[PDB]
Amino acid sequence: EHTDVLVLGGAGVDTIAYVPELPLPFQDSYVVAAIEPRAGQTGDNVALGLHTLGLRTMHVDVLGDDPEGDLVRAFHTRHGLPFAALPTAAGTKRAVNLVGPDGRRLSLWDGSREAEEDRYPAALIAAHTAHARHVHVCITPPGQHVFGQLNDLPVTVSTDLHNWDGAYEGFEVYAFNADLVFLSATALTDVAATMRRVIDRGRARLVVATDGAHGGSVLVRGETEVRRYAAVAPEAPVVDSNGAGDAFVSGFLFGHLAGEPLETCLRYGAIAGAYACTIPATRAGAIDRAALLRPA
Amino acid sequence: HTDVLVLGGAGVDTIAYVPELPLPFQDSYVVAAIEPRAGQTGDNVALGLHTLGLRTMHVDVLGDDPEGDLVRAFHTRHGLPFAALPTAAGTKRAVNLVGPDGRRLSLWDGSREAEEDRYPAALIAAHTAHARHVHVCITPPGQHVFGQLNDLPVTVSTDLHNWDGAYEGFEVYAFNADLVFLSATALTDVAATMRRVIDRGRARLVVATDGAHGGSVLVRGETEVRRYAAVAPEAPVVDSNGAGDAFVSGFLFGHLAGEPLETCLRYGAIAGAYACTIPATRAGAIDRAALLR
Ligand SMILES: C[C@H]1O[C@H](O[C@H]2[C@H](O)[C@@H](O)[C@@H](O[C@H]3[C@H](O)[C@@H](O)[C@@H](O)O[C@@H]3CO)O[C@@H]2CO)[C@H](O)[C@@H](O)[C@@H]1N[C@H]1C=C(CO)[C@@H](O)[C@H](O)[C@H]1O
Ligand SMILES: C[C@H]1O[C@H](O[C@H]2[C@H](O)[C@@H](O)[C@@H](O[C@H]3[C@H](O)[C@@H](O)[C@@H](O)O[C@@H]3CO)O[C@@H]2CO)[C@H](O)[C@@H](O)[C@@H]1N[C@H]1C=C(CO)[C@@H](O)[C@H](O)[C@H]1O
Ligand SMILES: Nc1ncnc2c1ncn2[C@@H]1O[C@H](COP(=O)(O)OP(=O)(O)NP(=O)(O)O)[C@@H](O)[C@H]1O
Ligand SMILES: Nc1ncnc2c1ncn2[C@@H]1O[C@H](COP(=O)(O)OP(=O)(O)NP(=O)(O)O)[C@@H](O)[C@H]1O
Ligand SMILES: [Mn+2]
Ligand SMILES: [Mn+2]
Ligand code: NA
Ligand code: NA
Repeated sequence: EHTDVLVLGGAGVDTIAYVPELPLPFQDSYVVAAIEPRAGQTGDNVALGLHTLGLRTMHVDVLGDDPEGDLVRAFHTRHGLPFAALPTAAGTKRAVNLVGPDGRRLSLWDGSREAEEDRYPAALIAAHTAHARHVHVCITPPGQHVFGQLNDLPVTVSTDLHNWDGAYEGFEVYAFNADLVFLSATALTDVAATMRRVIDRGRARLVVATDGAHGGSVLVRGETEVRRYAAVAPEAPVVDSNGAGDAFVSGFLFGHLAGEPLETCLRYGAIAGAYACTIPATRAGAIDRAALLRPA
Repeated sequence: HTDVLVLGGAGVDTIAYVPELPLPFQDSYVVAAIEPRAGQTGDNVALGLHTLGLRTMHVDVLGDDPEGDLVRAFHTRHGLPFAALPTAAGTKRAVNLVGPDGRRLSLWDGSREAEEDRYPAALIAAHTAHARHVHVCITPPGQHVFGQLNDLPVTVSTDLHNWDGAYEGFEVYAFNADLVFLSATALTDVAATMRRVIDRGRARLVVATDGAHGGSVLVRGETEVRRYAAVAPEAPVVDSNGAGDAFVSGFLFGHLAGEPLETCLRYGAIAGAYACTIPATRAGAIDRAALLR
């Protein structure tokens, strides 16, 4: 009856423009397809994905009194996602993304959408974790202040560092206080080294470094060699690779909370990620339980 | 009341400031504030003419959009008389990448058109009764309005923007306007395109802007194209979006005031230079005082 998985942060709005190619050669203007601001940033996708897979999720994030804020509220209402909007003077998180015909995405992340005085109230975290098994913390503020509290709780914690430097100190509090750490490998100087470093802090059981259509790589606590997983071919054209890594997290966690072995969890993630690559910005979509369990 | 009737061009730009154009491929950049704003070609011309002290009226189709909200708020805030016609296609919109030098890569939404849309003749006739001039933006249903305008006692201007000089859809605008403005960025043969507007159309003069290099003008009855020089902005160049529209505003302010061609060209250059100094975080147009000295 209560929250099974608490999702912290990551609520926002992407404005997608489909472009002929990336990098886009300079002109005064291109005529593009329909431009339509939608909710569905990393916190929105992890929530939707987990909920579509049948888990009782709660989603909490700071939210502006914005037209962007309206979109996020409507997103959760539309997909039946339990949601708590916290006030903030900074405004709702935004990005402008350029999507190529191959599904590749160039995100322009608004970095002004932070108020240092924002906090996820301790009582709210406590209320939604009273019977919960897992908390996913998005790397958006004020997520950096929540791990003193979560570390004392009988729940597992996961995070997604996305295109982490491997060096940028800001993501460390996330990377070093999470049992399951996810991240992309596109901005890593040394993938293997970053993965080993996250493990050498003595908290994470595994690290996953995703590599798009190549699948990705994983490192398990106490193991020396990194493992790979294969990407799954989508049953539809790759249109928009936005939310794939979030879909991967959702799929993986579904298997994690169901006691599945690592390889199955990785399989779930890959299938969910491939599905997400086939969804336009014109609709919101997350893979369903039945389809996730369909391949062998 | 009204001096100038502005038709079309009501829309919303979403600006993202980027380190360089063209933008090399990365998964993500961290950029400054992204804040959708009203102020496409029609909104800017209206505000420019209004700021300079002319009596304006702006008419365009508008969607029951969040974008529509921004547009309506814009006209109210700046006190621009405005009449929104309903449309099912939605409010026009673009995503613009703006570099540190003010250069802009616009991403125009070409889906915001409904073929059944029309400017109602009775609304057109009503606002052309006392108007001396009508400016028609090249957005639909603009292409259906020149039959009525042709029989009215008003001068007509238009702005063709980054026209091919070949795309047939703009020809109805280019060939039925007293004053034809356009950008020269996409022109293979600037001079030929200008003369073609003179010969096939009824333009009394044609202006092909060229950004910081000024632009080109061709006058009916003359053989050679003239040049005008750009004026340096008096504040840092931030966002060149709206420069061309400001040029039209400054030019018309003098044109409707019977000022010589050289004076009108100069006003536009100043107005356009000023336009490049306004952020996407503010709406701004040059006033009478700053323009006249
Ligand atoms: C979710 C988001 O995470 C990442 O964004 C982080 C930045 O990369 C960090 O640099 C940091 O931003 C700070 C600035 O660096 C700093 O100058 C200051 O302005 O404060 C900023 C915020 O504290 O932290 C950011 C997160 O808070 C990543 O780069 C970004 O791409 C990620 N968003 C993507 C996710 C999805 C779907 O998964 C899309 O909806 C978005 O469009 C993507 O941009
Ligand atoms: C005002 C706008 O004019 C120009 O846009 C025109 C396109 O260039 C044409 O191709 C045509 O678009 C049609 C498509 O070609 C067609 O495939 C179909 O999708 O229908 C479309 C609409 O009929 O007509 C367009 C005008 O509606 C120009 O390219 C564009 O850049 C101009 N907009 C700029 C104006 C300003 C200055 O303030 C900025 O606000 C905008 O961001 C600029 O993009
Ligand atoms: N083009 C593709 N074809 C097939 N599978 C894909 C493709 N792109 C991604 N995937 C799968 O989805 C996973 C996530 O992709 P990836 O691009 O690495 O995530 P991401 O960049 O973090 N997406 P996001 O949630 O928007 O930050 C990969 O590990 C693959 O399993
Ligand atoms: N950087 C600049 N410095 C000085 N004057 C400028 C600058 N950029 C533009 N101008 C002036 O503004 C005029 C119009 O600029 P231009 O870029 O040609 O119009 P535009 O691109 O169509 N703007 P827009 O309304 O967004 O379509 C030029 O002829 C100059 O007089
Ligand atoms: Mn990611
Ligand atoms: Mn223009
Ligand atoms: Na997608
Ligand atoms: Na500007």
